[PDB]
Amino acid sequence: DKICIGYHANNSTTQVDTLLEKNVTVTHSVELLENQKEKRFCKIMNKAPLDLKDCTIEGWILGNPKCDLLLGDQSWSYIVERPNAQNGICYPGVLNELEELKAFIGSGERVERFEMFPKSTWAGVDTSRGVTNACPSYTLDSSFYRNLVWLVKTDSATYPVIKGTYNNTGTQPILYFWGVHHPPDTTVQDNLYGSGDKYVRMGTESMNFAKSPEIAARPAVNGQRSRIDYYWSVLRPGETLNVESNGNLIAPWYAYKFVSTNKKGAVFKSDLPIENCDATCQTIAGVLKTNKTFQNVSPLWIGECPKYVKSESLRLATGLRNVPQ
Amino acid sequence: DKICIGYHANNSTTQVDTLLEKNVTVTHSVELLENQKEKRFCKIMNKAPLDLKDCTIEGWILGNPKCDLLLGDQSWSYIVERPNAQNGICYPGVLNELEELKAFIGSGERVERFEMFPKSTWAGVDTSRGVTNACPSYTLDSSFYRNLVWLVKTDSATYPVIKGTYNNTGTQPILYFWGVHHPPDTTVQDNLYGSGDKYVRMGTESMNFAKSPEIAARPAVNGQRSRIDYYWSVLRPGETLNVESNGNLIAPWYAYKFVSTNKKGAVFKSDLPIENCDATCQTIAGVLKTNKTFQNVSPLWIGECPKYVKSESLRLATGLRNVPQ
Amino acid sequence: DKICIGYHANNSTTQVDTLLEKNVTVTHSVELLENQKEKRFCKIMNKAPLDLKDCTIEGWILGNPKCDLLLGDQSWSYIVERPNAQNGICYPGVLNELEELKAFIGSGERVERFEMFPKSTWAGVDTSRGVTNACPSYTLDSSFYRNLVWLVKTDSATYPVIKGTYNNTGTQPILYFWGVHHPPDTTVQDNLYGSGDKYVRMGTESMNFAKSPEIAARPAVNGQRSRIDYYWSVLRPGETLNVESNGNLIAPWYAYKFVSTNKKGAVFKSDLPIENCDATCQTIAGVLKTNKTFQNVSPLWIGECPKYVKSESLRLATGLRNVPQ
Amino acid sequence: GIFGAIAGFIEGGWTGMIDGWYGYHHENSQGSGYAADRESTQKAIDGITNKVNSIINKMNTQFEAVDHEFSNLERRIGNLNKRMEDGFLDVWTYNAELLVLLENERTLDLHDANVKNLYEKVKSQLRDNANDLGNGCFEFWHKCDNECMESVKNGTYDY
Amino acid sequence: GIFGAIAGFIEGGWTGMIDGWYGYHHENSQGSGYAADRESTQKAIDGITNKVNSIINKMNTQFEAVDHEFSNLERRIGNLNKRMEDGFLDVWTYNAELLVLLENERTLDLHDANVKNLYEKVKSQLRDNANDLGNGCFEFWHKCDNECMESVKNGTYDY
Amino acid sequence: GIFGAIAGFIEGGWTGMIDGWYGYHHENSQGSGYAADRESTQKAIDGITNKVNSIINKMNTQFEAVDHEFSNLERRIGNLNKRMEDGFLDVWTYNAELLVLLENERTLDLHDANVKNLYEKVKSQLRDNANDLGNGCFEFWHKCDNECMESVKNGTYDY
Ligand SMILES: *[C@@H]1O[C@H](CO)[C@@H](O)[C@H](O)[C@H]1NC(C)=O
Ligand SMILES: *[C@@H]1O[C@H](CO)[C@@H](O)[C@H](O)[C@H]1NC(C)=O
Ligand SMILES: *[C@@H]1O[C@H](CO)[C@@H](O)[C@H](O)[C@H]1NC(C)=O
Ligand SMILES: *[C@@H]1O[C@H](CO)[C@@H](O)[C@H](O)[C@H]1NC(C)=O
Ligand SMILES: *[C@@H]1O[C@H](CO)[C@@H](O)[C@H](O)[C@H]1NC(C)=O
Ligand SMILES: *[C@@H]1O[C@H](CO)[C@@H](O)[C@H](O)[C@H]1NC(C)=O
Ligand SMILES: *[C@@H]1O[C@H](CO)[C@@H](O)[C@H](O)[C@H]1NC(C)=O
Repeated sequence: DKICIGYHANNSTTQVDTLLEKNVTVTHSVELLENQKEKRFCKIMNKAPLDLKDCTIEGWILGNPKCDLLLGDQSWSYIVERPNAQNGICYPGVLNELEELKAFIGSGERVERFEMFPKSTWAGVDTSRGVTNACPSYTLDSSFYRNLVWLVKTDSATYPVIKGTYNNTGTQPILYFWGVHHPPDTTVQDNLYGSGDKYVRMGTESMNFAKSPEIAARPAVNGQRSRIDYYWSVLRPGETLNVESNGNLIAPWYAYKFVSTNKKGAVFKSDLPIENCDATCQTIAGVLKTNKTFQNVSPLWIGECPKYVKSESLRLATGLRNVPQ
Repeated sequence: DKICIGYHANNSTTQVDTLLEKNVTVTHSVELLENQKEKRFCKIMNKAPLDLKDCTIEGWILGNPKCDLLLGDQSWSYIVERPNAQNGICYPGVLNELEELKAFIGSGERVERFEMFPKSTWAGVDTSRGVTNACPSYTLDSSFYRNLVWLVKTDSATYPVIKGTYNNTGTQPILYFWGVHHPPDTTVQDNLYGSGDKYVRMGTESMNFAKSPEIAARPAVNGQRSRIDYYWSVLRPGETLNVESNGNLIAPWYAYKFVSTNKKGAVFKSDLPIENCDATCQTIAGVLKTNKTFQNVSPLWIGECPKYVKSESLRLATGLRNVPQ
Repeated sequence: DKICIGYHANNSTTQVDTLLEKNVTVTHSVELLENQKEKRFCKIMNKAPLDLKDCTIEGWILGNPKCDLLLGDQSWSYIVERPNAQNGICYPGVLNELEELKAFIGSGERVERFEMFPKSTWAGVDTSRGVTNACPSYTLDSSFYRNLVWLVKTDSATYPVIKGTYNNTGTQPILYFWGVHHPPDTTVQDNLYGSGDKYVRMGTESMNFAKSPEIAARPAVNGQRSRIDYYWSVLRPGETLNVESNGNLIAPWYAYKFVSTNKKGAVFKSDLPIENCDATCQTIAGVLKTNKTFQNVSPLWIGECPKYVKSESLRLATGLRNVPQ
Repeated sequence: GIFGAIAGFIEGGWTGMIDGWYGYHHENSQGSGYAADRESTQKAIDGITNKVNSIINKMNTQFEAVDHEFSNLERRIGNLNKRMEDGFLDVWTYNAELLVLLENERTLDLHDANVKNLYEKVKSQLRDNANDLGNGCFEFWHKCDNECMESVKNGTYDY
Repeated sequence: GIFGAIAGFIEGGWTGMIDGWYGYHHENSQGSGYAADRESTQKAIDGITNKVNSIINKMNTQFEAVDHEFSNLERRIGNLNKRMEDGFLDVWTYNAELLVLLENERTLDLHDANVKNLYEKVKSQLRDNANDLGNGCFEFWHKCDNECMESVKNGTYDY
Repeated sequence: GIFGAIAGFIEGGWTGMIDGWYGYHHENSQGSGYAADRESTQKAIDGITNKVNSIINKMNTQFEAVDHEFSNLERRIGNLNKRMEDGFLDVWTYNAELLVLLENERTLDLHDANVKNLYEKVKSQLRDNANDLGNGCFEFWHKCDNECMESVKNGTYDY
């Protein structure tokens, strides 16, 4: 008679690495890292993202005529802006504090478009013929931003002082936009607004703004040697906005009641498709469906994802060294 | 007769955890983390902090009339601003580079208030009528900042060019303030400063500044439709400041000689009481008295504190596994 | 007859440390940290650095007359600025977004100096008498920057609107400069530019600029109570620049075609010598020649260097504990 | 192994034992076969389940990179954000890869020790009834039925 | 234990032994007693004191968060600062918790090993002058006074 | 040592053995001499070479500080950059110093274990021919010529 002491073995070929030795086969082990991705954008908390399509954030939020599909109310779990989106700022000029604006909208979850200043607000001026081939809704037509209005003196008299007020009695802050038009010469300036020192002026409880045109000849962009300085701001609940101008005003027309999220919002620049799926973890590189601790897909994500790491594998030994006979 | 080998045990019930097993009782162990706090503010290097009471940093350093309690010389190891300070910027407007100013003052240790520009400096203007009900003291309902003077043209003539110089022949940098007044309309502008385009201009060896009024119709704030743009700067030793303006100047009157500290520096916004204590480690959450390596009380502290950590305990086994019978 | 079991020993003097014990002699060990430096600057990728000598980056890139040794084209693997180079901004004023400019140039590899706006561009003005004793060369005590021209009204007429265009038809971005002159009083202003409101305005496809003089008396710096606001920008390939002014313009004259180098770019402030050597790893404190994994020489470097660490030694045991007898 | 058992004096492990990590192979009157010492084996299971669960739970935080854009005049802070994100990515990659390597060794060393300890708790009551071949096997001089044979694993062998 | 001693073949500990970590319980008929092996115990004490001290001083740096405030147009750099501070907080948390878990284990295995080594140091000064019960207790055939008991523990036992 | 071998029952090391880390000292009637165990020595060499290479390559990333400057009104972002850079410097310094200490320990324990296992693999090929002085040396049964000696090192001389 006799009795033995020994240990387990099996057909396992899966190996791990250690400090002292690499490529060690073991009986049982676990993989801690996920490397598999669904290359698509899906819903988060069963709430769909917002596709900006051929629009940049600028084109969308200013209401570029070519972006009318995005017009109105929107709700999103995150935003997807496409790398070669063509439609942003059509009428040449610079949007002031652009990057903070993007970060701000990114911190958002819903917007309600509404008319803040009907064109009737501006008396003794022309509110309908501020259109240009620089902002077509197609290619040959002449239009302008849906959320802005390009005011022009009426066909004869001068540009009177015009006034507008909005009292934000609601409980939600309002994101809105306006601008100053900068003609290329004095003759354009006078054809559009007439002679005299001109100003664009805006005031709230927590914000002051007054600026004059800076008339200079610039290179043509979309056929305009003129420029517009674009500005944005947030009229907080309770605050009230006074608008006063005697020329060169690009008035706010439509604005957005804005719902902040409480945070973790995202803006993904990506080419990936949005399909009718759901997910708990959504990266810029795709969706993760996993129980694992790590991943090497992307550091950029929305939802609850595994810790991003550049490792290609992280396999942990649980069983013993495999010594089959 | 005969002899055996073994190991220690005792009445200790204190347990530790390992990678393979949790909740293992051991004979001797040490706690590396402190979780105990004295909820109070005490002295650092025997030097008391500065309580701003119901004043914010702005109200203090601008000399808000209701902050006269803090007026004059001050020394501090750190600053305590109360969450509910009512007395800050009384006359509506924006303090430019507010956050950098705070960061700079936090880097401070002592200030000596002094008169930098007597009202006699400003010739052909009225220096006695710069008061408003937006800045009451507790003695008159209409006052103004103690460190600023609101110049108005004489009640007769127009607003002359006025000039002021301060040559900092001292050994300490000087923190000082001034402002530009922004009326709501053209007629207030003319009642206060007369006709013509107005400017406020300031220059040193290493700084030049020029601004014009930005007159626009605004909502009332503290009953005021006007605004003031507040500015600060630091006149370093050797440097000299020239001031020139033909209107809308909120002139510097009193300023602070500043002693920067090589050090730490802290500004705690907190409700905790300041008692007559001493401390080597002072956090925003309270005082620590420990020899321990770690702590989970607060990441914000002044003095020498243990590494902040989110763990609730970090107990290290020194003794053996406890196996009593 | 017998056999014994045992282990190696030797004359080794090298000790290591463990968690349990300090100063343990071992038979074989390796040092992972390098502490040895060649205190000099050498070539990187067999390309020499750029020594600015007695010039700062400002003085070099604006073309300070006392920096003419540096004038023209330059190629570099990195830049060496000397701790107190004397020649920077000679005519007192501020270079706007200076820190961004330095960072941008640091990201560079090569510049080609070229004439962007010949003096002939500016019609009806004097382009030859814009010199000052604040900017001497080593030949004339009164000169001016080589890349800028100070325009003044003619021995003759008042200061007309002047215009200039440059179309960047090249494949390289252009780094260029301009300025606004700020006289100390009105009579200087009118002697130089004549009376009337003055402006400097500049436009590209993606940039617009407009500013007016800020006439005020400042402390004297290098004999000037006047100031210049210096500006820089980058004309992208394809873009075109329009310049328009009726006074107070410090016009761009020469500019640099710029080659961004994709890599880490460095600017070392140091007094160390540049010798005719090569290197794959260059720190601010000197050259490292090692195969070692860590170093405690400097965190600032160009090339391929070991991980910087504060350790004095990191010696890892490979052999066994040494017990010779 | 550092305790010399696995792939050591016991030069291999048993395909036949499909019953656990450590165990026995008997041989006597009635026949032979495999049976695993499960209270040593899943004391190991609980311990290693424990290690893994601990590791997962200490790795249960995420550094968050951001979508944020930076203008041309924000090159410094843009690069600052880049260096920060890459910085944290590096340390988490380091910590993870290092931990795996370290823990894998220690895990094998644990199994190694477990096998060795089983060998010695058998030999220490089988004093002179058995011959230790050095094989990790014991040869009885007297003979052992199967209430003998579990009396050995049982911890119940009295003689 | 992985060395099989503590909570192993010596399955319990002595309440009676109070001035050391490892030691002895002789019993002759001069009498009885507990006495601790003070030079292996002092070696363990020194080694572990060194470990704790090493850990404490490698942990003598602090990442320092700041009171700094950020405007409404500084949301990005504000968020950068937050992610940075949280980032370092996370890694130091990880480092501390992980280290403790690992070192605690190794500390126990150290003690376990030490006990085993002491048992081994006695068994082969005494090996047929003694028998071995296997519970870690020693069986002499001779006569063992306490300068004989002191024989064994002094390390001068005369075979 | 925790395995009790190095600076233990084998209380010193042999300068005479210049041929490897672990080995033998025979003594016969042809002569005496030192010779090292080329297969335990080479596995240890392979393992430790791997450890060092593994460590080297897991440390083969660098956090990159920058020359970037900050104006008087950029005190906050300047301090952010400093705290970040100092932060990563701190965590990497810790990581390097801690790892070194931990691994030096483990390396020594590894060598110790290697010695102990060789002692027992010789010990369990011959145990009652010759009997152990406790030394880690054996005085033999027999006259052991010299491939009577490497006989043993062969792992194959049959008793
Ligand atoms: C480990 O095994 C893989 C097989 O997948 C082989 O390609 C690799 O070279 C091995 N590693 C080393 C260090 O030899
Ligand atoms: C806004 O409306 C409320 C009442 O609806 C009023 O109390 C408040 O004064 C208004 N604000 C302005 C600036 O008109
Ligand atoms: C620049 O030159 C190209 C031809 O090289 C021309 O097509 C383009 O219109 C020019 N741009 C301007 C603004 O003149
Ligand atoms: C460890 O002990 C605590 C109480 O002393 C208990 O609540 C806890 O659940 C135990 N740990 C585990 C893993 O069960
Ligand atoms: C270690 O040895 C060095 C000798 O170079 C000595 O200076 C140091 O004080 C020693 N430290 C300890 C803790 O033994
Ligand atoms: C300031 O005063 C010192 C002498 O007290 C003088 O040397 C210096 O030039 C003065 N600066 C100005 C701007 O007047
Ligand atoms: C040993 O196993 C036998 C099987 O015959 C069982 O009857 C008995 O209770 C066990 N004894 C112990 C102490 O485990």
